[PDB]
Amino acid sequence: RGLAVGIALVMYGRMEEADALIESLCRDKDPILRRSGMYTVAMAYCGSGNNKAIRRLLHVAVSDVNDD
Amino acid sequence: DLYSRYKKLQQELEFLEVQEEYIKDEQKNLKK
Amino acid sequence: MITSAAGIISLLDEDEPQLKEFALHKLNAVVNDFWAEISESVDKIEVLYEDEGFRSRQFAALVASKVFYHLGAFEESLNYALGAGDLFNVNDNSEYVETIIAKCIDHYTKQCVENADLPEGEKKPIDQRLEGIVNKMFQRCLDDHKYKQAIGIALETRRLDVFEKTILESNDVPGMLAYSLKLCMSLMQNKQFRNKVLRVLVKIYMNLEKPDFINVCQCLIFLDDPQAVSDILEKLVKEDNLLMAYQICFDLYESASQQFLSSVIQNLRTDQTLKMIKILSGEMAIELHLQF
Amino acid sequence: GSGLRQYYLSKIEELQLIVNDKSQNLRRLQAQRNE
Amino acid sequence: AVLQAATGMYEQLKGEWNRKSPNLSKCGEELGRLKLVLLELNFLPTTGTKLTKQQLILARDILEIGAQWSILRKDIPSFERYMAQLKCYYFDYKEQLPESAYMHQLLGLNLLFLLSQNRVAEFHTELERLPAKDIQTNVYIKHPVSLEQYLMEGSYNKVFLAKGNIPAESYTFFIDILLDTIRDEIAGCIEKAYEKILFTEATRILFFNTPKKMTDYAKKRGWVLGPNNYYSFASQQQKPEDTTIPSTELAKQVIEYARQLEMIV
Amino acid sequence: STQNRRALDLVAAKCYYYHARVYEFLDKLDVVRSFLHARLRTATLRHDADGQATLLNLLLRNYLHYSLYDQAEKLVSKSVFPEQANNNEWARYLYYT
Repeated sequence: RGLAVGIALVMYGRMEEADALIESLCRDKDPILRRSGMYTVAMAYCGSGNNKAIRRLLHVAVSDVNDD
Repeated sequence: DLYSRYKKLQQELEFLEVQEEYIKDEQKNLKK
Repeated sequence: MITSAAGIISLLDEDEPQLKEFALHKLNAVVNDFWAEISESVDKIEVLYEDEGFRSRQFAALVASKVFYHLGAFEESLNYALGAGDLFNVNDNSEYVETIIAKCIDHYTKQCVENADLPEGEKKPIDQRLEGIVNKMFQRCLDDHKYKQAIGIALETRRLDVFEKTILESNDVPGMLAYSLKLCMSLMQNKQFRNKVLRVLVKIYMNLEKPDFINVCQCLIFLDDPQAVSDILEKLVKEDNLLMAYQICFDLYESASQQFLSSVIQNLRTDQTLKMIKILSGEMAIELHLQF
Repeated sequence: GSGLRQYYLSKIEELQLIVNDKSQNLRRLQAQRNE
Repeated sequence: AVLQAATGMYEQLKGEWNRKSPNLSKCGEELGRLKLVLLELNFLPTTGTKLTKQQLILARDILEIGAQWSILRKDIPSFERYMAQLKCYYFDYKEQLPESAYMHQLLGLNLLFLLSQNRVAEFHTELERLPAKDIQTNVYIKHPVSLEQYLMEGSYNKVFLAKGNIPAESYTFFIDILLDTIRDEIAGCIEKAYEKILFTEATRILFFNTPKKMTDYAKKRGWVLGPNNYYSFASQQQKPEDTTIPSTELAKQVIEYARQLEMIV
Repeated sequence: STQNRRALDLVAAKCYYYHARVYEFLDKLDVVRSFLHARLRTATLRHDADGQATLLNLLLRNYLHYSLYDQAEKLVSKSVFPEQANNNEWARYLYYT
């Protein structure tokens, strides 16, 4: 749980530079690591309005096996 | 103000596309 | 009358160039009404433009473009409008001229956007005629005093030269600069091209009669250039403009990352400079915040 | 004495038509999803 | 000035062509030079208003002569071009232009030529341009449309007989162009309709004069002559091939049904 | 033609239907062809569905009034009828085609 926020913070405000990390975290079998991927999407796209990240977040929100 | 209006309309169109994709996904999972 | 262009089209495959030239000068009078039948002879009217020895080959292009402009194939229409050359007078108020101008601007914007992120080695050279007509359209807004529209097209076309020229040539330099900065921060998303726009904005700001160093500092925070900010601050100290430099330091601490300020401190070290390091470290900023 | 003002208007209206169409379709899809 | 010179130049062509033995090369050069004169004198005017009717009339006569001369040396493209210009000079400026005496004959010539090239779809569209009265009344229009009816319904004997009663001598050339098709069409029926026909029996069917003309056409057609002078056309064995089930197509159709039942959501 | 409003197009199409109609009683139908083609182009460039459909129907009627079936065939071959057109215009377009 701590590392989930930590990994996201490591890539704060990095725009697409976090993509290689994000697709790694979002595809992980660990639900906490998928939560870390969501947080990394948030941190790497802080206020950029990037509709690609919004699309990914909405897709995970509507289709994910873990409520967290 | 023409360019600002045009760019805002472009962003609105892309946002609407995102919203429709999300709505279709949500319907797909809501059936399950 | 002239309900059929079958005869006029039949005046295309003769071996006398005068016959073909007269047929071309007869078709352009009816391309707006009988383009449907000339759509099937597009091949025979474009083979004339393909031939170099034909006198009216440029004209052969123009009429062809008109047919395509009526056919909806705007790509071939703009290609043949380019092939026509000087005969495509952009100053005309005809619907065909402005429609082809719009299609040309869109195609040039797409090509320029594609080339902007492309490596210099793979940068596809844009057609010279396309660039010429786009520059003429830019000059059209420059003469019509529509600076904002030209700024928008320059941003879309990734052409910073016209951007800077429109910013400088405009009567209201500060207002146009504020509009450009707002557009660059709110709409642009390419970052690297946004950084280029910020660079040219800083270039314009530095050359103003009274340099508005505050906007330069903000654009440099966006650009992440500690050296430039430190240089500006140190020449401000040398220039005796200490009040504006104090305001710059406070704005710097308010809205910049700690690593950026640490690099600025290292550049500043290399009395008043001690006060600058004090403000950039921030401790008085929290002093006033805590006191308030 | 207008430059690309007509070009801007054409682009804006071309985007407006698609925006209205997609907004109506999105409203219909949202009604289905809400149901 | 230019109009009078053009009229005299056309008079030269008219005198040369109206001679019982016109010179095709001289007339062709004369027409080629006449076209160049006509370009200056508002050839094929766009939206012809009340301009000089002399230019319109002169261009119409020159195009009529050129169209009638194109078939003299038996070429397609020149006739096509001259007819394309003549149609414009016939139907567009007909308000000011008088009714040409040779207009109906040349229009029927165009229709018969369209029949000769199997461009029947264009034939009907061009036929619809004429008034509905002269289609059933004027002989120059009646002959080609009746020939089209005979060709479509299969009256090939009437198609061959149409050569004898042509409305005009100029109709002759295109007739031959049609006839070469008819034979190759008639045999096409014979292979699929007649299971076996006598050698001489086809003489009236194929409209062959010399029995020798049968042999070359048969070896071109690859017809297996029989010992009893019977051509055996046993070729219906290549049936629609119901022996094979189009299981791929049927599976595709059923899968499309499943899609339209399930893919809707 | 001077104006460039959006809802006016919905009115504009009707005007065209009457604009040709008055010439139908003048029995000219030829001076109207150039105007019809120009307005059809200006409506197609503007994505005016109703005006484009009405102008296409009027052009087809004008072509068929003079038995110019080749011209109408070409026009329907290259032009694209608006899918979101009126039923009363769809009927005319289907009849002419």
